[PDB]
Amino acid sequence: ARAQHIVPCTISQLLSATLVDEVFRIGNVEISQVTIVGIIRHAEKAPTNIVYKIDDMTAAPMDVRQWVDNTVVPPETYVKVAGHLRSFQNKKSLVAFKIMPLEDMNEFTTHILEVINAHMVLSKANSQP
Amino acid sequence: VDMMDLPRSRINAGMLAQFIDKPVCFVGRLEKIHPTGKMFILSDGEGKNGTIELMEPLDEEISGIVEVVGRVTAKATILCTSYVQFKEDSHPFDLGLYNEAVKIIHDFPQFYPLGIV
Repeated sequence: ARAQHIVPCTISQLLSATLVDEVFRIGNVEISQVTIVGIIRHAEKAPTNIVYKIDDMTAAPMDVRQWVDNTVVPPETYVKVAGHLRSFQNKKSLVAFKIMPLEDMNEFTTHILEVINAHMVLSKANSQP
Repeated sequence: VDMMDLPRSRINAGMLAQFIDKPVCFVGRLEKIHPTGKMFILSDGEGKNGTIELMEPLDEEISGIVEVVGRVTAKATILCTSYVQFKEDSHPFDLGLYNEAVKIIHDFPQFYPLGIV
């Protein structure tokens, strides 16, 4: 035991994930660490953290929380986020360990492809039942 | 509304007729801006045009690859509620490849869900 992937996801997948045996699952794919790509719609600056509303078109924007001790990433910027999926008080959010503005927008197209291929192949590996 | 809180389908121009009155996200290259500034044309990764309408005139020039969020109108144009120009100052955006992504999204909805499922 046991391999742990950073699974590329859409927000619609994160919002739909349900806790099964204490771990989040979308379809039969387990997710804990994930990546998303979307556009910053809002940035909420506090002294200990920044909370971004990040939008990938697939659902309403998701809350993404980043720990402070780089400045706030400006709104209307595409970013790749890597983070841990949380649901505190039945409200889904990401806790980001990486937030990187995109300089090459082909990375955004590649993420779409990666989401679909990762979920296709991980679901097949897990099924089985 | 403020489709920023709704699921928006990523489409190309050949899909416009099938998405009438639906929230959409259209990526394409800026072909031209109407004299009024309240309409522009984007060509998709198959080289097909979509007409983008605005309620207010543009407050800036746009060019290159532009991504529009809006609702498909009765006339299969898009009433745009927001847009982002894609930065290409170091790397040209492959719109043909994006178009393939769009076809894949629509062929595999189980792996790229629209909205909560």
